[PDB]
Amino acid sequence: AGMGPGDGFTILSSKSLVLGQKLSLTQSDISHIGSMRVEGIVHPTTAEIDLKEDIGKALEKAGGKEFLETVKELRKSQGPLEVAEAAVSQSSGLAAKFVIHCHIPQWGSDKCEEQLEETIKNCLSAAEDKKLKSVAFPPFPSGRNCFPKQTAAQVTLKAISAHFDDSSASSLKNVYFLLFDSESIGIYVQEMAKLDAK
Repeated sequence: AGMGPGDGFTILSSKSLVLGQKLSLTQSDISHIGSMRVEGIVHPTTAEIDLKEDIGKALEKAGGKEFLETVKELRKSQGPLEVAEAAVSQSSGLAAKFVIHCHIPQWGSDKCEEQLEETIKNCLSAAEDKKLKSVAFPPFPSGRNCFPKQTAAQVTLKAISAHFDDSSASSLKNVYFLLFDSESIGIYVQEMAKLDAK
């Protein structure tokens, strides 16, 4: 019995952290981001807050004129985004309430692993600041000389645990990792196995 948060999403494997947050690896149809029953969606992007990759295009297609307008206004009012910075836009055409845009660091840059850790912590901070109960992280960008999958998964899971160890009041109860690639899924499975969970 395959089940998950909205049509297009299936939970593959989950781990429950000591203070009760649930991390769930989720088989995902990114084109169904509009149906996703998760309150916040992370949009990994650049300083310019551009709409590339499956997530950017799915948010663009679901959002319409209202979304293009909200991103344009956010660029004017808060942009450009600094490295590891997160900024929020009210959703258009989604079950989610907000899109959490973040400027992810480039692999090979000075302390990029620590900056990825800060990025993930800033996303969680942006979600909690809207009192969101759940947040979804889409696939990490995979262009030229991008972060190795094992490193990105290790760092993200470390950041998440650390954030929740440092809070006793965060509204977030569920974190989903949206994945569809068999190798990416295996990597998250291997990395989650090492956590203090269930």
